[PDB]
Amino acid sequence: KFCRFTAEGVQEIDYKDIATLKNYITESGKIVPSRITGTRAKYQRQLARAIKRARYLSLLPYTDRH
Amino acid sequence: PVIKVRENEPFDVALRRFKRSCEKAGVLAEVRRREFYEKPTTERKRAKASAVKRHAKKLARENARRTRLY
Amino acid sequence: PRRRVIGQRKILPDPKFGSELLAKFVNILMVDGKKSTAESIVYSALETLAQRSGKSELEAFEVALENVRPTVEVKSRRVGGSTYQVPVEVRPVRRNALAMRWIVEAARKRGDKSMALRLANELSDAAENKGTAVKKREDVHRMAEANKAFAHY
Amino acid sequence: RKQVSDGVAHIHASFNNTIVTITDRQGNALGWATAGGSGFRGSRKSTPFAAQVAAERCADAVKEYGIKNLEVMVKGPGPGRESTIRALNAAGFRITNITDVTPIPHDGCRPPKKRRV
RNA sequence: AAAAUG
RNA sequence: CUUGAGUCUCGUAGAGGGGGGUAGAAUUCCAGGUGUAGCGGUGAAAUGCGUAGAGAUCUGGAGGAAUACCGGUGGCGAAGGCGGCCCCCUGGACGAAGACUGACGCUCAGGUGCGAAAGCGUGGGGAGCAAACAGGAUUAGAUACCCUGGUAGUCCACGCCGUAAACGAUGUCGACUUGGAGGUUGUGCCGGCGUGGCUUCCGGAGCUAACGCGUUAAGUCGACCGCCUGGGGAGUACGGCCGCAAGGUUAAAACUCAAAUGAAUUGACGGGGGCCCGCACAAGCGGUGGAGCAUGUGGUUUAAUUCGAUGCAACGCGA
Ligand SMILES: [Mg+2]
Ligand SMILES: [Mg+2]
Ligand SMILES: [Mg+2]
Ligand SMILES: [Mg+2]
Ligand SMILES: [Mg+2]
Ligand SMILES: [Mg+2]
Ligand SMILES: [Mg+2]
Ligand SMILES: [Mg+2]
Ligand SMILES: [Mg+2]
Ligand SMILES: [Mg+2]
Ligand SMILES: [Mg+2]
Ligand SMILES: [Mg+2]
Ligand SMILES: [Mg+2]
Ligand SMILES: [Mg+2]
Ligand SMILES: [Mg+2]
Ligand SMILES: [Mg+2]
Ligand SMILES: [Mg+2]
Ligand SMILES: [Mg+2]
Ligand SMILES: [Mg+2]
Ligand SMILES: [Mg+2]
Ligand SMILES: [Mg+2]
Repeated sequence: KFCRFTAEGVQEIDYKDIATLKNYITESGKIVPSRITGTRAKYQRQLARAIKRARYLSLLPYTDRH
Repeated sequence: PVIKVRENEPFDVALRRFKRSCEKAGVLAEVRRREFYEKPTTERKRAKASAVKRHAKKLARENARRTRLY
Repeated sequence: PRRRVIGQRKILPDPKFGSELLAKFVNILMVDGKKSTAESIVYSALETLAQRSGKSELEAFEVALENVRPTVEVKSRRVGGSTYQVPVEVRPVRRNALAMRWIVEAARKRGDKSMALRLANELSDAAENKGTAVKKREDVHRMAEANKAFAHY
Repeated sequence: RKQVSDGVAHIHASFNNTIVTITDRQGNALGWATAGGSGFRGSRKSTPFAAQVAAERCADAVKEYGIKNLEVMVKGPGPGRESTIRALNAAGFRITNITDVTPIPHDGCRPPKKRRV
């Protein structure tokens, strides 16, 4: 587990940081549960909002089947 | 789950990859759960029941830790 | 049964030919415990088959059995309120048991004079894939093939 | 008619039936077979074995096209999900891609009411 | 599958 | 006066509310291409759809509704409730340092406001779903359950209604009284050690009819309010008030019963679960049910057809 955002002092998760966000989505493009990646709940919420923002801007896919 | 069969990878192995990809994505569970409408009261009840029974089974585990059967 | 410690019974081989399998065939043909009667019937019919095949007694009997032995049968099972016929493989001992029983049954429903003649005629018919024993095997196979989809549980 | 050598098999695997359509890469149907149309009506129609026979019949229905490779598109929860793919591989086709295309709403329309059986 | 009553 | 209550300063988390915009998935529909005999549905079917080309598959378009994953006995809200993303307007909560006011508090009949779903009015909208309704099944019947369809309605604006097992079946405020493991959200110091807010589970004393509750009390106390007085009759009638209506609200009496009821205990039962057994199924072989006759019984007959046994456990039984 262990949370990579707590150990790095992240203020916000930055939807622009695609390289980081891609570690928190599956092959299908879905947000990985925080129980699998060990993210803290506060950072899991920030991360979901960032992923959805990036999906809106087409920096990330909603699905693997667009 | 989009599987592309790899060079020299046999058909059975690509099939197993496709199966694991489907299970990880949980497509079949999504289809099952979406076949009929589940009322919100029903869904909240079922979620609570799952949490309660998970907690109680761990209680059973941690407490059978002490008990000797013979 | 539920407990299942059924140990098999020893069958004395038939006196003339020393075959366990023909001994079981005599047992299947026998009625009312009259074993010598059944033995005379089988021996007479086997003499006839040997003459009409010019091959041997046991070998001609085996040809007939090979043509009557089923390989797959169906077993009923209720599933969702309906009744399914489930195809299953036949163990070899059951293969012989079914073949012998079917041949005896078919012989009994023939119209020839004595039982020995009916048995000889049925055995020859079987040797050329013709009589109602082989027909029974054919319908059993046909049912199993039609229900191949239910081979799983 | 025209030869293709690169086709797509679409497997519509519902709980009651299986439909196999082999199209070209542009989505134009070349042939099709179904479990129901392969000698299976009722309890037998919704079985993996019926789907396998349907896939065999569909491969026979496009033999004249000289199709060599196949991307497989699997849609639905039914029992003919993988038995069709096995049948398509065993008919000499080269499966180069297996994709699940079961449509999943991102919430969407309300499903029918639950059955009280 | 259906499956009432005393 | 400052300790209760409040104000200010900095910050924090949040599906809190109102308005507006937008994204992607999917269903349906419409147009066209490929293609051909089925599709769809069930326990099994049929109705239904399809050679006037369906279903399947691909492209283009229209439209409405909801926001997968995240997501969690997670969060926010007085309660009802609230879930994509973005903006605008806005409510509350909490924390750390202080500074300020100086009992400004608590509760609250009547009053007033808010208040799920369904329903009602006017005007829109209508994909999906779906009361009613129709057909097909099932059945002894089947005004159902199941299937194929399908209209209000579900959606929007505005108004009305004011009720729910609107539940923690637990009124609000405050104080006090051993613990344990978690969740979530702040903050001090240096992973550890503290310290606040909300929250889930377990449990001690005590309490409780028991079940249980147990620092978020159903323990120990104080303040104020609401409510109860056997079961039925009845939350009904009449009247009043409210409502467009549906109805809501306030709320009896006669008469009738000797109970009604709560929790827990032993059984028995279950078309509840689990594990076993039995010629219970299964795998087999031979019978009975048909015939003639023997025998017992029922019935009928008779002067009498003596009496008894008479689901399994009477009927070649007492005999
Ligand atoms: Mg349905
Ligand atoms: Mg009053
Ligand atoms: Mg409404
Ligand atoms: Mg209306
Ligand atoms: Mg309207
Ligand atoms: Mg219906
Ligand atoms: Mg009420
Ligand atoms: Mg509620
Ligand atoms: Mg309550
Ligand atoms: Mg109440
Ligand atoms: Mg108050
Ligand atoms: Mg407790
Ligand atoms: Mg009233
Ligand atoms: Mg009134
Ligand atoms: Mg049996
Ligand atoms: Mg008789
Ligand atoms: Mg008598
Ligand atoms: Mg007496
Ligand atoms: Mg008597
Ligand atoms: Mg008596
Ligand atoms: Mg008795």
